Amino acid sequence: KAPTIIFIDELDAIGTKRFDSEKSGDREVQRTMLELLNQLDGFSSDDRVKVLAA
Amino acid sequence: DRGVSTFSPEGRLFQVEYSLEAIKLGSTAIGIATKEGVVLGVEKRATSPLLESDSIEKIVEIDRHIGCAMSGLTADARSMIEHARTAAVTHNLYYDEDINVESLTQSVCDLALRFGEGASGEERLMSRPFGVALLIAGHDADDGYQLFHAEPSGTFYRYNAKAIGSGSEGAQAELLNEWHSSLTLKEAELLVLKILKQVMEEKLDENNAQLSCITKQDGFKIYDNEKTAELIKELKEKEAAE
Amino acid sequence: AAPYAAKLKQTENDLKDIEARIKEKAGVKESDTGLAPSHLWDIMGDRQRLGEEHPLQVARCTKIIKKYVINLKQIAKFVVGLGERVSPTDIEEGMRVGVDRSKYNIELPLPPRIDPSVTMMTVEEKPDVTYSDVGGCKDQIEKLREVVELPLLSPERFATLGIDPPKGILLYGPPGTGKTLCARAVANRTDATFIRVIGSELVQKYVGEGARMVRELFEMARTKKACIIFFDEIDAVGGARFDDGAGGDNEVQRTMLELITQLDGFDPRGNIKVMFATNRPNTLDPALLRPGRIDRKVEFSLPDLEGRANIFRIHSKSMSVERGIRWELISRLCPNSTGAELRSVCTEAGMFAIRARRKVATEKDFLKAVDKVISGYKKFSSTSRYMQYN
Amino acid sequence: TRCKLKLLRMERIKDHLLLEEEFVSNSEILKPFEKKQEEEKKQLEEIRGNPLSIGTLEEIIDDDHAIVTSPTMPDYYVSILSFVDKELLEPGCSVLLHHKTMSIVGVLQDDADPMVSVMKMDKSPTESYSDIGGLESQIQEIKESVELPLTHPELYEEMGIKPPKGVILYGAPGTGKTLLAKAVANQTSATFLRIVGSELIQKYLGDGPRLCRQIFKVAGENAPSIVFIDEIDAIGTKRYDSNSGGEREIQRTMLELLNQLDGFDDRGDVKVIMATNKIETLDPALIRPGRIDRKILFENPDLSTKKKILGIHTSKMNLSEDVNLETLVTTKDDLSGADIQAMCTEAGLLALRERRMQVTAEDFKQAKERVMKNKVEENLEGLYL
Ligand SMILES: Nc1ncnc2c1ncn2[C@@H]1O[C@H](COP(=O)(O)OP(=O)(O)OP(=O)(O)O)[C@@H](O)[C@H]1O
Ligand SMILES: Nc1ncnc2c1ncn2[C@@H]1O[C@H](COP(=O)(O)OP(=O)(O)OP(=O)(O)O)[C@@H](O)[C@H]1O
Ligand SMILES: [Mg+2]
Ligand SMILES: [Mg+2]
Repeated sequence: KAPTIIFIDELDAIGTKRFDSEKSGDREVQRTMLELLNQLDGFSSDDRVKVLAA
Repeated sequence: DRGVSTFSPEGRLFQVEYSLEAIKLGSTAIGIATKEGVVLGVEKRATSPLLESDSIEKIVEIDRHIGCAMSGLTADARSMIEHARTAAVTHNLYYDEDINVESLTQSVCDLALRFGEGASGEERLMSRPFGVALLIAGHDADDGYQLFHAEPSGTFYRYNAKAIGSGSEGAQAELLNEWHSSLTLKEAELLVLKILKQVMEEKLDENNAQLSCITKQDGFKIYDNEKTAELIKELKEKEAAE
Repeated sequence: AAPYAAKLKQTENDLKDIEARIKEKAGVKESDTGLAPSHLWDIMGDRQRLGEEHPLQVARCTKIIKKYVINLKQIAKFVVGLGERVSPTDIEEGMRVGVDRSKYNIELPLPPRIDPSVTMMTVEEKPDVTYSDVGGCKDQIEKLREVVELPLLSPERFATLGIDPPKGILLYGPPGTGKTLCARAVANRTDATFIRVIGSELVQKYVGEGARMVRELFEMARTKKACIIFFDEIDAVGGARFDDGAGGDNEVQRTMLELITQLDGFDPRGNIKVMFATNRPNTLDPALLRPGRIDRKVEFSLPDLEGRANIFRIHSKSMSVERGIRWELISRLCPNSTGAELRSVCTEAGMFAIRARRKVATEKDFLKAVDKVISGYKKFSSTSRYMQYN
Repeated sequence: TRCKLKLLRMERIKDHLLLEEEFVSNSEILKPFEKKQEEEKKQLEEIRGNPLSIGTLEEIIDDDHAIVTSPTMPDYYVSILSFVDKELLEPGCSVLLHHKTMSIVGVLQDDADPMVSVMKMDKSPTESYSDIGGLESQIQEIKESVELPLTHPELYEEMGIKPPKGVILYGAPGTGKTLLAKAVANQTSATFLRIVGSELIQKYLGDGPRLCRQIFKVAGENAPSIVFIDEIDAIGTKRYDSNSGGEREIQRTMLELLNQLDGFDDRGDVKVIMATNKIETLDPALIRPGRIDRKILFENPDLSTKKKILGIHTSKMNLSEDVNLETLVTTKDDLSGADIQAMCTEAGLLALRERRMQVTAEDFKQAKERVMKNKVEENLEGLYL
């Protein structure tokens, strides 16, 4: 449907600075933050997806 | 540990809030100031029938026209009574004249301020406290009978009447009704006992109560334990007419 | 001794010999529900039980392709089609449907999500605390009646003004005043569905496990009209905004963020009234206590000396009492006392009437009883510390 | 001697006769049964056959359908038919399905759990009140709120007002708290549940809150009940790491302990009994009186109460004229009751080492030296500060 707007209400669910952690469930959460940064890199057909985030 | 130094981000020195609790624990102290004789009466709270009633002192003489009643820990007060006694006599060497009542309060309030860290050679000879109130009562030419309320805060106000101690809340609400501007000495003395009876743990007797006034001719004078037993007896007659 | 030793050896063998033969025989002896009407049911239920009406293997749609794509719950994907006469509006996204046991074809659609079931055991069925039960005739009890009860019973009066009716209300204070005693009262009188949650029921080890719960509870309350969702004990999952940098506050703060994004919502709440019973507004979060979701907030006060003279009329009229017990007299003697402690003078004069051997609780058993419960339950300040500020 | 055996023979002439009579009338004497019991058993069995596949009920629909889930996995939209009551159907319940066309042929299934084994007790203590005798009036406040509204409904309707709830036991150790509880559960003979407060903290996180919501659903069912939380102080230190304890695990246990005992839930009858030796760490939302009514205060007994206490323990031991029972009590100067009990277990341990089978005046005055040396070796004050 590109271009289209993904509106993220809150961003503190995955937006933890903490991903050097010592025995916590931050090892599962941080895995959906890094799959973000890969699905935000340029590979075209994503040059046209935007983002709002609150 | 909280500092004495630190602030509570409300804006408050934690320690002052905790001091003003210690007043309320200690025993009841009423004062009613009229235009004809300040009456101070306190509850002794004798803790065993073995202990002798009259050794306990909570009405204390500062000089021969400034009498004072204390509520809270009586120990904390031992230092602050002595400081006040000296200063009032110092003034009487220095100007041959009665210390103002207001002025004496200020010097007590100044020592109260002290509790500081005690940085460099500076003399703050306390590190803590002064969890006690005073009902500093007096008479002078400048203003008639007065009465002043000291705090451990370093904060004082004049008051037409003020209660403090355990039954302060109850005594306060009866005072806002009963206090007036036409009271006599003889009516105020009987009225103090009536408000002191309600918040006394025990039955009103003179073996757990002590009364005093300061009146223009006499000066300070604490009453006889015989006089007080008689004023107890007369309260119940007027009440039993009703 | 010896004549009786030979009788202690029999008592040991004999009490266990008996015991085994009696419990196997008794059994459940063939007792199965149904009883006397289920014999007429046997005529009706034998021609339907053989029909394939059942089973319909329950599935769930993953994609309507403008035909339909279901995903079985075994993981194996199939394309199915319409049934005997189902409308094409029934088939919706993420809805469960039952499909023919053999060659898969939608017979009967079925309601959504099989995660609701931990959310239907939280709903209570009319409490028995009535609405006059609560102490005093305070103006604070009418504020509970002006945020929840009144705009749902008459939405005619809040339509003429034009105002958005206030939907929230916070109940906070020292214990013993009844935060849960007035939220039960209002669940009896309003006859609007009450949905109690325990805020410390959500926590598990598997993160965002309380994310699932919070979602589905929020939908279940959206479907029924006029509801009230009463979150008690939200000091856990309702803490301050902080970031330790090393702990496990990361699981805890998930369930709060999911609680935040539904409340305000893309699609506003649809006749949901919000109650919070908290002990303290002091650690509670800055995004929940921010005022569009709380609306009007009434702290329930320690009863005054007139508020305890009122309350003392609920507990002393129900006891058997001699005539002339001035309710002002026992309220004075008492110091500053909650109403949960002013209920315990009746109960301690009731246990002293039994000791004294009296059929009547009098004005003598209440004067003694005051002295015992005021001393006793006053001494020792639980922890006598607390603080943890600086 | 004879008293016991007359009654034991009296119940083994009852058990014998009743079993022979009740076996013969299920296999020979059939007239109110006979035809009508042979037809009903034949109809229900034929109609559902076997094997019957047990399922678990996720939800009911009121038009006579259900969504059941096998525990293997494949879900099913089954029919409610014939020889079934909907009074017992409800979430979590175990139903029987027919292994071909699954129709709910009935509910009779309840399958016990090893998580409802640990909570429920099988015990019947071998001591009853007056083996605790002394501190006499401290069990005569726990009998005014546990035993007495069950026994006489009359007196608590006659005064009116709501009845008491609960108690806390706290005070000096060696004051018998654990046997005091073990006595108020044996007298009443109500369903006594028993949990230590240290099982509520586990390595698993958030498993606390699920475990004590379980405890109270079991308790509500068997009501009237007594719950012993023995050692609720233990929740104050026991922890395995800093997040399996710490503010996190301790707040989860409070919150839970708060809901079970008073909440919206509108709990049925759970009396709660707590053993403890920490009052100044408890929730201030429990020592709120009006959950928990009269709290019980225990101190070291005095010299005449310790004369009643040493007479319960010394009848056990062999008795002689030599024995000086009164002089072990006098010398001890407000010493607890857990020592008095460690001295009579120490008198027969010295007695066995000799292989002399009389307990006399010599064995008790020797056993008091060993009991005063362990508690006094641990006092390393020596020269009094
Ligand atoms: N205002 C009142 N009038 C009459 N009774 C009251 C009132 N407040 C409390 N009570 C009595 O005290 C009992 C217990 O109080 P309750 O458990 O409601 O306290 P709470 O306010 O929910 O405190 P917390 O939730 O922090 O423990 C009630 O069941 C009721 O009998
Ligand atoms: N006042 C008493 N009267 C009769 N027996 C007593 C008394 N005090 C202690 N005992 C005996 O001492 C035994 C040991 O007591 P128990 O282990 O139950 O004490 P406790 O106070 O519960 O200990 P803890 O302080 O470790 O919680 C009891 O089981 C009991 O028989
Ligand atoms: Mg509550
Ligand atoms: Mg114990």
